[PDB]
Amino acid sequence: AKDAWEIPRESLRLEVKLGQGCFGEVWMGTWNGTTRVAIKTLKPGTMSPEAFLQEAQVMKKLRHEKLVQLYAVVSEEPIYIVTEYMSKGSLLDFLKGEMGKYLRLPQLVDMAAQIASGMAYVERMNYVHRDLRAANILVGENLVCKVADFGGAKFPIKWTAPEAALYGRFTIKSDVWSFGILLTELTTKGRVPYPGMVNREVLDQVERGYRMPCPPECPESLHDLMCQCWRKDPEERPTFEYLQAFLEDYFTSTEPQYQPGENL
Ligand SMILES: COc1ccc(Nc2ncnc(-c3cccnc3Nc3cc(NC(=O)c4ccc(CN5CCN(C)CC5)cc4)ccc3C)n2)cc1
Repeated sequence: AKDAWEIPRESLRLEVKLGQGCFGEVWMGTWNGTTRVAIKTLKPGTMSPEAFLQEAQVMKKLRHEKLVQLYAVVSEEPIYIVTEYMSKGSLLDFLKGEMGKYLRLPQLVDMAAQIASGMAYVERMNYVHRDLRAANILVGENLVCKVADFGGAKFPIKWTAPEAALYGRFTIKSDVWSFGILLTELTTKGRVPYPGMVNREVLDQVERGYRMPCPPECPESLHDLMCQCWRKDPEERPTFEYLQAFLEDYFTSTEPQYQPGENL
C-alpha cells in the first residue's frame, strides 16, 4: 500500500543523461513508452530517502501550467522522481546560445509574463522559491517557459535580495527581488548581472543603494519595473500578480510605441 503517484519500474525508460550531482542523476526518457519525461535519481546511501522525497511531497501540492509538473514517483530505493520534459533546456543556456540572438523584447517580455504567472501561483499558495533565476527556468517548444528548481553553504548572492543574503529573511518578496535580476538576464541575453563586480562589491554597493542601470535598448519603463522589484524595503516591492498583468499588457498599456531595434 502506497501513493496514487507511484508507477511500476518497467514503465520508465531512461534514454539520455542530462547531468550529474553528488546525490544522483537526471535523465530524459520515456514513461509508458509514449510520454517524454525528465527523471531524477537518488544514489542510495548518499542522502536520506526522506530528505529526497521532501521535494516530491512539495511538488504533489503544486499544479500550474508554468511550474515544472511532477508526473510520478518510485518511492522505494532506488528512488525516482519523474516530471514533464522541457525540450529546450535552461533559459540561461537558451538566452546565451544560438537561439538567444533572435529574441527581441516582445518574445522576452512574454517569457517574463509566463515566469511571473508561475510565480503568482507560488505567491497565491504562500510558497517561496528561494532561487529564482534564469538557470532555474526551463524552455519548451513555442517559447513556453516554466519555473523549475534544480537545487549557509553556496550563494547566488547576485540574484538574492539583501534581507535574504544577510539575515536569512527569504519571502515571496525576496523572490520578487530575484525576478527583477532575472529581468536583466532576459534583457542582456543571459549575461551575469553586476558585470565586473564580485560578491562582496555587490553586497557593499547594493547596500549603499546601487542598482543596475537600464540595459542598452531596454525601455525605461521596463527598467523602472526592475527598480520597483529592487526596493530596499521588501514590502515596497510589487506582487507577482501585479508583475504578471503589467507584462501581459506591456505592449498596449505601457510601450504602445515600441519599435524593434538591433538587440531588443
Ligand atoms: C540540454 O539540457 C537540457 C536540460 C533540461 C531539459 N529538460 C528538462 N525538463 C524538465 N525537467 C528537467 C530537469 C533537469 C535537471 C534537473 N531537474 C529537472 N527537472 C526536475 C525538477 C524538479 N523540481 C522542480 O523543478 C521544483 C520546482 C519548484 C519547487 C517549489 N519549491 C522551490 C523550493 N522552495 C524552497 C519551496 C518551493 C520545487 C521543485 C524535480 C525533479 C526534476 C527531474 N529538464 C532539456 C535539455
